[PDB]
Amino acid sequence: VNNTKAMKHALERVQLPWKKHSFQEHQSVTSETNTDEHIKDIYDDTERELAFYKQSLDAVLVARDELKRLKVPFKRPLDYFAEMVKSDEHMDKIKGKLI
Amino acid sequence: QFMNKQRTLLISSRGVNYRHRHLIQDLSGLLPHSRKEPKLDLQQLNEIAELYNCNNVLFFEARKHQDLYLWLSKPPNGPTIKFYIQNLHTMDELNFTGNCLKGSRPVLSFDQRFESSPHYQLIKELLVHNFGVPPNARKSKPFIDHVMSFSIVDDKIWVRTYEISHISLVEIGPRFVMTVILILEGSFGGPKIYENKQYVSPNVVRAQIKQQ
Repeated sequence: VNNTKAMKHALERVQLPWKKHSFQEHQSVTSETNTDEHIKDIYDDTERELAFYKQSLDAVLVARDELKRLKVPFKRPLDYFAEMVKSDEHMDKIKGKLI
Repeated sequence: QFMNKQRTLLISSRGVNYRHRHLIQDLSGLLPHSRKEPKLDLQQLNEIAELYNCNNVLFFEARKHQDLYLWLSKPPNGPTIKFYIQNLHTMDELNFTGNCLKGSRPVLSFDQRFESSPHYQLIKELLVHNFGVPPNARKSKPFIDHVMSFSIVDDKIWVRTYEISHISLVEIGPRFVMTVILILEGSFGGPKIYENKQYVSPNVVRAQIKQQ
């Protein structure tokens, strides 16, 4: 029932020391604003997805600027073919295309 | 090498839905550091994680063939988060036209709200270890393909998965909503150091709807 002292100790035991190392270790970006404005109605679909979208895309531009500075290849090449999470037949059928 | 090393035990109880099974499969593809094991008291998950040498557990608990809970822990000393998962939509589904590399390392986007209270700050760190992909794990792939986002709306954690286009975004799935139920000191044991007073079980909710 909100033992803040123990959750504080749990965080310190368990967190990795990210400041002593490079952004590539974690690739995580925390937003500055609460993503709580951008939503006038918690129960409107298109409103909250837009906020989610915004928070994520802001995190991606930040992440690309940092991985560029670190010389870590970023964008998936159009001609790099590795196993994807969905098949190409699945993608083509979802778009109603001829395979 | 790198400082961030993670191996996550990915395991479920008996009784998971078809929809539940799909999410497990989605996370297994999205997390090359996960190790999917045969199905599973809950203290016995510390031994199983030591068998497969995992320092995290993602345990999906299904009840009544419809309610899905996620238990996230650090075996064998803890802590443990218990979440109630709702609004589940797997990457299977019609309106998700994003695709990404199986095993590429995602960007993680966190709401500023995660820095707002001690229980959110502990969850944030734990989600990074589990839903981030460690550099440069066995079965991981190069290039940055997609983002997994976490946002706090009506004190629930809303999770989305987006493919990075070129730069715009297109949703992959899966998609779901977690609400924190409790936090245990230990790993499926020890005292509760957090309880959500706003959480109510879906079995009570289903009953109060019958009562009309």
